[PDB]
Order: sequence, then structure tokens, then C-alpha cells
Amino acid sequence: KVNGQGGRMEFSWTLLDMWDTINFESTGNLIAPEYGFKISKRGSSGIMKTEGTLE
Amino acid sequence: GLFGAIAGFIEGGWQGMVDGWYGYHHSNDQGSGYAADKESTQKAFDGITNKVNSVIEKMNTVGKEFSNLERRLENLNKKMEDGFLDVWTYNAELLVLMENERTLDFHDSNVKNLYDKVRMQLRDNVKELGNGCFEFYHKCDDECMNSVKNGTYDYPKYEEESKLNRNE
Ligand SMILES: *[C@@H]1O[C@H](CO)[C@@H](O)[C@H](O)[C@H]1NC(C)=O
Ligand SMILES: *[C@@H]1O[C@H](CO)[C@@H](O)[C@H](O)[C@H]1NC(C)=O
Repeated sequence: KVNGQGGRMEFSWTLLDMWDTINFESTGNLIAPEYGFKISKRGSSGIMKTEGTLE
Repeated sequence: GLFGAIAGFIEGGWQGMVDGWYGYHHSNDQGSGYAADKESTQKAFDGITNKVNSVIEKMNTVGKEFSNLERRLENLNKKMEDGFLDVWTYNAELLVLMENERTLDFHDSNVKNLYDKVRMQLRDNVKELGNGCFEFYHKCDDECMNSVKNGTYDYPKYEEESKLNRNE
């Protein structure tokens, strides 16, 4: 048990192309996207590990 | 060091010369003083500026995460970054030491060349004391002193006058 639960949710992702069509089919146990993330800006950046906050 | 002038035959520095890295001191009946040789100073400065610049320009050129199944890859990453780090730190520390050495010797050489210039100009019209000073065998006034300084000194003019005095 974690969070009370012995059940699990296994998540996968993908990058959908321009004009590409993605297709879902399930007889059960699908946890499905309502939304999806367009990339509105691209460029040099990263992820900084810190316990701090912005000033 | 190398050219044997700074901390050389010329035994110490002049706190009294504030206008330059290298220069003259003179005394005569007209007066006495320190004078920087502004040309040589500025030129050396330009050289040093070039040096440090070239050090900056040549040197002027994110993390990632990994799973627990990705131990070799992760380590490969680390060894790479660390490798490049070690290489650049080495290059910097080294470059700094060596160029420092070169720089001090460059200054020494500059002094030596200046002294030489004055000596080879004055010839036997003076005694060469070996402390960096020359004592004149003829009377040298401010015009003559400046002529020495500005590189124009006239040997034949003071020649036989110096001769007689050097002899008697
Ligand atoms: C998706 O819709 C657009 C409408 O602008 C169409 O031009 C495109 O061909 C469609 N893609 C597919 C794979 O059906
Ligand atoms: C150098 O200095 C002397 C003495 O002041 C002066 O008479 C002469 O014009 C100068 N010559 C040059 C070429 O700088």
C-alpha cells in the first residue's frame, strides 16, 4: 500500500506531430487525456534543482 | 630574472617614479628628478592588454537525469563533464602561470633595452657606474638630458670636451 492503495496508474507520453492524428482505443483501464500541450515557445533553458524560491 | 635588469644590476624600484613603468632619473645643476618614458610604458601596456585579451578570447567558448537502470550512461555523462572540467581548469591555471612568467621577463627585457639604448647612445662620453647610472664627463643641461631621453643625443658635440676630462 501507498497512499492507502495497492492499485497503480502507469503513465506514458508521446510527442504528437503537426497535423498528426492520435488514436485511443480501450475496453477498460484507460486513464485518458482531456488536454494536451502545444509548445508555444522553444529554446535554451533547463531544470534547476533547488529548495529555494524566486526573489 | 632573465634579462638581469629588474632586481638585476638595477637593484631596486623607484617609488618616486609615478608616471610610468620605466623611466629616467637625472641630476644636474639645473635640478634633479624622475621622468617616465611614456612611449615604452604605453607600448608595454598595449602588449599586456593584447596578451590578457587573447587569453579571454581563446577561452570564451544544463544537467541531465538518469534512471537506476541507467548507471553506465549516467556515469559516462559525469566522467565527460568532469573530464572537460579538468582539462579547462588545467589550461587556465597553466596559461596563467606561464604567461605570468613571460610578463615579468618582458618587463625586465624592456628595462634592459631602455638602458641599453641610453648606453649605446652616450658611448664613452660618460662613465658607466653599473647601478643603472651613467655619470657624464661633460656638462649636461636640461636640453642635453632631454636629448638623451628623446633619443637625439649628440656625441660629436660633447666628444673632445668629454675626452679631456676623462683623461686628466
Ligand atoms: C487534420 O485536419 C486538417 C484540417 O486543417 C487537415 O488538413 C489534415 O489533413 C488532417 N490530418 C489528417 C491526418 O487527417
Ligand atoms: C628631441 O629633443 C631635442 C631636445 O629637446 C629637440 O631639440 C629635438 O627637436 C627632438 N627631436 C626629435 C626627433 O624628437
